[PDB]
Amino acid sequence: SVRIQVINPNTSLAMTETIGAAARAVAAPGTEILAVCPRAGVPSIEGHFDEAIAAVGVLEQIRAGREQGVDGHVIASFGDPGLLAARELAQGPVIGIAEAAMHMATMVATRFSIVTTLPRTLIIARHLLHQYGFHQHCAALHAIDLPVLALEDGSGLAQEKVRERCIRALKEDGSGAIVLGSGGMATLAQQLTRELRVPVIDGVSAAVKMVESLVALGLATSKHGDLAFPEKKALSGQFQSLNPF
Amino acid sequence: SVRIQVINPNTSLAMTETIGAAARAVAAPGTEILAVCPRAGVPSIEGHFDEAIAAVGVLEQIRAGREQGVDGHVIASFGDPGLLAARELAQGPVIGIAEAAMHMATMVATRFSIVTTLPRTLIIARHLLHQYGFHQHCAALHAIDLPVLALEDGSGLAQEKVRERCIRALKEDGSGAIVLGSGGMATLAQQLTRELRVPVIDGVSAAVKMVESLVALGLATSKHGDLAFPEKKALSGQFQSLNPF
Amino acid sequence: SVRIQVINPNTSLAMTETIGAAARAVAAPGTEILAVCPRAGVPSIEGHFDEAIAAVGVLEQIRAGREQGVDGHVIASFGDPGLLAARELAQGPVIGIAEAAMHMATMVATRFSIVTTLPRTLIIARHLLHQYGFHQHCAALHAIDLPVLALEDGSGLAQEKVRERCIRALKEDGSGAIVLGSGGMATLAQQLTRELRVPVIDGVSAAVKMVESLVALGLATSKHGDLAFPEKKALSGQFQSLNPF
Amino acid sequence: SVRIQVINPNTSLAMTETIGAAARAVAAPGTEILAVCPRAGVPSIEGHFDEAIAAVGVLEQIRAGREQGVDGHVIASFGDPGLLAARELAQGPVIGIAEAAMHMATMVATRFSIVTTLPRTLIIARHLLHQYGFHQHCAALHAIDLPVLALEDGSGLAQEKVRERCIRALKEDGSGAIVLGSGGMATLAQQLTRELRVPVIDGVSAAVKMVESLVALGLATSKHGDLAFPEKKALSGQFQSLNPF
Amino acid sequence: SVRIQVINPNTSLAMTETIGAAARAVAAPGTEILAVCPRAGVPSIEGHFDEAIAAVGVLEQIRAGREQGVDGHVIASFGDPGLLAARELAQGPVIGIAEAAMHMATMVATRFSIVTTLPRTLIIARHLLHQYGFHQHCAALHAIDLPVLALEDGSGLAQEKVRERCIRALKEDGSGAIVLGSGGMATLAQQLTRELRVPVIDGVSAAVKMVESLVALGLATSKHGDLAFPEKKALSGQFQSLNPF
Amino acid sequence: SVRIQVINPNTSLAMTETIGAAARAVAAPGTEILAVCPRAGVPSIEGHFDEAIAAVGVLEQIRAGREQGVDGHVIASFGDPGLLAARELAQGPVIGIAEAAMHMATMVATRFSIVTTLPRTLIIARHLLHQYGFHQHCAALHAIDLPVLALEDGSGLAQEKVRERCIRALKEDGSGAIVLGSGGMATLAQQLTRELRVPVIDGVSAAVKMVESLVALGLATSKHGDLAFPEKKALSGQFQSLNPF
Ligand SMILES: NC(=O)NC1=NC(=O)NC1=O
Ligand SMILES: NC(=O)NC1=NC(=O)NC1=O
Ligand SMILES: NC(=O)NC1=NC(=O)NC1=O
Ligand SMILES: NC(=O)NC1=NC(=O)NC1=O
Ligand SMILES: NC(=O)NC1=NC(=O)NC1=O
Ligand SMILES: NC(=O)NC1=NC(=O)NC1=O
Repeated sequence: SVRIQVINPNTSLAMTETIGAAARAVAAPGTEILAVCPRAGVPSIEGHFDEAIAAVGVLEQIRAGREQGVDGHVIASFGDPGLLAARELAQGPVIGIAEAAMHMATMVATRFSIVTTLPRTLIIARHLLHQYGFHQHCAALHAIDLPVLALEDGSGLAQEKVRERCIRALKEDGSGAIVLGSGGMATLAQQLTRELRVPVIDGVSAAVKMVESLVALGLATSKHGDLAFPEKKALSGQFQSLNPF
Repeated sequence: SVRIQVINPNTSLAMTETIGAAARAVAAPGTEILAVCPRAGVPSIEGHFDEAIAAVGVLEQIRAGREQGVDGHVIASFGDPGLLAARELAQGPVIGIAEAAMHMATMVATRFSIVTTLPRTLIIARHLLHQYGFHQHCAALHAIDLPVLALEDGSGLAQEKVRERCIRALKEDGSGAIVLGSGGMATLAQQLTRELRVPVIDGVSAAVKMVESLVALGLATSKHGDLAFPEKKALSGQFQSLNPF
Repeated sequence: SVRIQVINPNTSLAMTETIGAAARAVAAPGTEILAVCPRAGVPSIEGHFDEAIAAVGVLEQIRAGREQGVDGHVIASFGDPGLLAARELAQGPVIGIAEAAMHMATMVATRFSIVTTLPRTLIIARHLLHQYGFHQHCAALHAIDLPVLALEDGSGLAQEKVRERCIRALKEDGSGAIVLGSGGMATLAQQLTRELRVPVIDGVSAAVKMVESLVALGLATSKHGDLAFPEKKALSGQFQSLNPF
Repeated sequence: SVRIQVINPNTSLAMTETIGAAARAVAAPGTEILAVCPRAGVPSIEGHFDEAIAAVGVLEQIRAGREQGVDGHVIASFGDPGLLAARELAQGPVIGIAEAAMHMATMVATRFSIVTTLPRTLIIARHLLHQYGFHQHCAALHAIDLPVLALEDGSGLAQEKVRERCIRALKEDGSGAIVLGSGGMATLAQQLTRELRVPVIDGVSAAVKMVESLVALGLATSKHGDLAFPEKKALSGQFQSLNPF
Repeated sequence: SVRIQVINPNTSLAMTETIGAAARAVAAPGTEILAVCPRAGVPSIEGHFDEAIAAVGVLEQIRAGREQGVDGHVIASFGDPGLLAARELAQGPVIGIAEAAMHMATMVATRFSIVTTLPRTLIIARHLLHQYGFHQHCAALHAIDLPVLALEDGSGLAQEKVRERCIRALKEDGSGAIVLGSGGMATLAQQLTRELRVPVIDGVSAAVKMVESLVALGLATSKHGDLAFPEKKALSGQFQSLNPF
Repeated sequence: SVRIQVINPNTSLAMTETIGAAARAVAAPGTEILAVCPRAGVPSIEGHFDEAIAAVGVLEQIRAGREQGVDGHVIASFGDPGLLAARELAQGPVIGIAEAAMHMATMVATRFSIVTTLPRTLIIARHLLHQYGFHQHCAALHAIDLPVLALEDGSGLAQEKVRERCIRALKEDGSGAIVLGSGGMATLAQQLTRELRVPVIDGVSAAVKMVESLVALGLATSKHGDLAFPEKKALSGQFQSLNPF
């Protein structure tokens, strides 16, 4: 059996449930999803300050996952907070949802467009594009100008704004696919794909498949050099529980 | 059930058997592998001239796969010949082995090294690095200075040269993983991974998992814009059978 | 005397005549133009599938040119299909028309705009910009949204649409020159240059001058390393005639 | 008067004293240095896991600095952990020591070389080079293969290894200046500059001057868009004290 | 005491006075500003021809500054003409105003917009962005379509056009700061910063602070390799006075 | 008839004669070469200071050429000093020898190596590679560590050092062609091409062919936007004769 810990980096249990449901919907036979969120942190991630807090919350759950002996990890917010930090701490592979969505997009289209939540998160997505090397593959980046948690507020306004922005993107951007720029849009991907007749990609589902793929290939994070286990040292105060290994 | 057509772009049946075996070894339950090679073409791909011939052979098999109604396709040589051409013709996703190996490498290491066959193929690998956007993620490229088919000649010389070059790469390059730069090295990946304690990645096995992943996600090649079906026109002579749809 | 084989990669004899006329119009004293097209292939090139077919047709004519002992070769479609493959097979220099037009544009302007045929060919032009290294030198890319062969249909609609798009480009793009993105626009270049008072560049005429230049300099394709003659191997079926040397 | 909070992101008081001394040595008349370190965290930063912990410790001190009404902030470790997060939280400018050292290097030399502590920190420095846009300005990156705190162990071994590596860099790399890749090397910069007759740059001292410069120019972090104050939300557990504003 | 030679590369005494006033307004206690312009040259710099003339005028003043034994130099036009040439000739640091403004902008914002004078100077600013490595940090470049000296013509039209363009930039570009693209806009920076509540940066004032910073750090131009004193040779005619050292 | 002004940017008449001879050796029937050098300037160009002086000397000769009504211009030193300035002033096309050599190299090889004079000129060549967009096409840059005028000193030492460095480059660099990095190496190109059996390219001869090509194509520098004639203004002192038009 394969056990994958899907970590929502924010403390919203509502978003954790949406992310968890999306992960189970595409999970292969024999795969168990462990949908979790940090005990302490931020309800939504909307900037660099929120990401720095989320990164430590991710590491808290990574530690818990490694203690449980899970096969892999997913970081389920579009900023992929603490990705490389998590890879150092974890033995199994760690996949970010932005990373996974962008990787899948290059396999089904020449260029993709990103539709995300707030304007101030666009720069974070731009940095990830350069970091992962997909900047040339991204035709345009768009924000719906609503807070992250608007996707969970029951109104359906954010979902409709994503839909409308996806249609506009396919007409103007010169792209063949859409990358959804939030973990909250996870369930909207399958509906828009069928409706718009183009790949509309959710990173949550994509990252699950990447972990499953790597485990089946017998591949895990390289412990040689850059992503080796953290150097042995004493952590103080609030951080002392992060590395008991 | 999932049916994946794994196309060896060269006409070597020996290499087709090695590629086919590697694909079946990692295939998920319910996945059938259709290992094929072109009826006409080149025995091995060792340059730009060979690639141009291989690309048309790929398209010949893509057509056959689409007629059979396969779920996806794999292009099983490290130059990914005719990748975008194949995506236009095929309905299901088409994944190159260089593409897949490089994508997996960025998920398990910060930087990777490439170990391939001939010096003259290095430029092709360099172009693909820039095209896919992984140039910054590649620490170094290496060639063992033996012809592609030396991996099939039974001597074990090419296999030992790959091993020795992998050890040297991990010591000098400042990389955490190895990408094997040939479809003939497909079976060597699992042995070197266990022996060297680092991810040594085969593109053949990786591409199979990518096709399986995309099919499970309900994602296929975008037929909107760049990778749309080829424009309706009459093909003459040797090419007339390529697009009966 | 200098003999230059100008290869139209598509099978349209009408386009071959337009390309041939443009080549002879700028040819230096003592230069003979051999305007040719493949015996088998595609009537027009409008995507990646068409390019893969065209590349082999180019190689067929390259072989014929080398047997005849021509001094150089021109690949006369804006995707420069099979350029590096042709350079391996040929002894004399091989120049693509996109390559040549872009090279000339950087010599007469700081930045240039591209005006081509179909929207789906734009990505091909974008890839060539990155491959040749002129991406920063290209201010914008534009398509007239008509099929390639509309330039040969006698209506004059495509020609007028190119004209109108050239005027708009010079006003909006912040560029000093125009690169015509088709072999069919070859004869329109001189008229628009005089009319718009800016360099409007045809790749066909430019590539002829590049071949003439290289021959006069006593320079041909390097047979050391990457562009060396293809490795000796047996080609099967439809490809057996490609390398009799 | 100008008050600058210099934050050592690690919990080593020994390194905090070295950093504090370097800051006061170059401080302009009327400038008070507030040398601090986090109450909880990691003794030294040697990888991505350490950086994620350090980033939150930085934010803890940023909050304290803003409450005190300081004019600016310095992040005094070569990974510039939590730089953009700190800029969101703080009103005054926040300057990283890697950022500052690299900025100064481009003003006194065409290209610079980096001499840092551990091999595994090189990738972090490489990422910062790309992020800040100085990758082309960096000729080479070097590590002395000793832990960060070796600079504080009293042996003088790390200091001598830095010296020897600086001499080798100036001979081999083709660079005109050296950037010291640690906050612990802060006091070594002035000695090597005089001895080697080239700019050997400490980021700590450089960042102090940048804060002083920006304050004198009447410039602070832009609160429009990306680096605006964090969105109002409730932080839980260990993070609740980070944003009382 | 610190003496900084601020060189206006154009021969406009009116612009020299504006530049000189801006330099003195931010100068630290003990700093003397030597505001100068060339004896021969061009009244305003509006293209590549003007820049080549200005570069030699800069060198003329650099020589004068070095003879006087000044601590540093500022090149006070947005094209930074003869920057590297000046660094070779001078002993003290030489800072360009475009260089300094761009460097400061990356410290207070994620991305910046440029507002300059003429459309034809935009390409010069684009080249400097690539040369200094801040191309990714620049969201947009804008020109007010008025000659450089319009800022000195007393009408206030150019100043109002800069203001209006700054407001439009902050609304459309997705940037957090403005870089003023002329030495004539030097005094407008402080007013727009207070009015628009964002960093509006003048390169003249910024470059002064950079020179002061480098002098306090005990850092000057590297005379090892690329920016070494010019090779000893005899200059003829109009240039004979440029290198008496 | 076609008249091409070949400008040696340095004041060495010996180098002017070598450059002039190389230009006439490849000149087409009907082409007259006007080999010139500035009346005032520097005997050799070995750094940024020398280039700034050379640029104005180029403009002096450009003015003379335009008054004479020449068809085009060549800037015959490997730094292409004042290239864009010259294009503004001149009506006919202006081609740099570094520009031309690099352009030809991409047409005959995948990657090229540069062999130049002094180590301190390498950075200038590196900047031109980035500016022209051929950085990825350049495998390596090499300097023979002799002054520029050593090629004219009659010893044959510099010529032998170029030869030896060319052989080493072809063995180590992984390149297919050599670009000679000086106007003094102009006559060595044909001998090394025949001897080493690879393209060894002289920029002087290449630039002549580019001017001839552009004239035959009826193409000249764009006077729309960036390379328009310099704005009408009064030049003072030593520069007053530069723009009488
Ligand atoms: N919406 C985003 O851009 N990032 C996110 N913030 C979250 O809290 N979850 C996300 O995916
Ligand atoms: N070895 C390679 O670099 N490319 C290849 N040529 C082949 O025939 N198969 C390959 O994978
Ligand atoms: N128009 C293009 O973009 N490419 C072309 N297709 C052709 O058939 N000829 C071309 O030049
Ligand atoms: N030495 C480094 O590369 N980074 C650092 N780790 C620390 O603890 N301080 C540093 O400057
Ligand atoms: N306005 C500019 O873009 N450049 C300049 N020309 C000048 O004369 N001074 C400048 O700053
Ligand atoms: N050798 C060079 O790199 N540049 C040059 N200096 C000159 O004087 N002529 C050149 O070509």
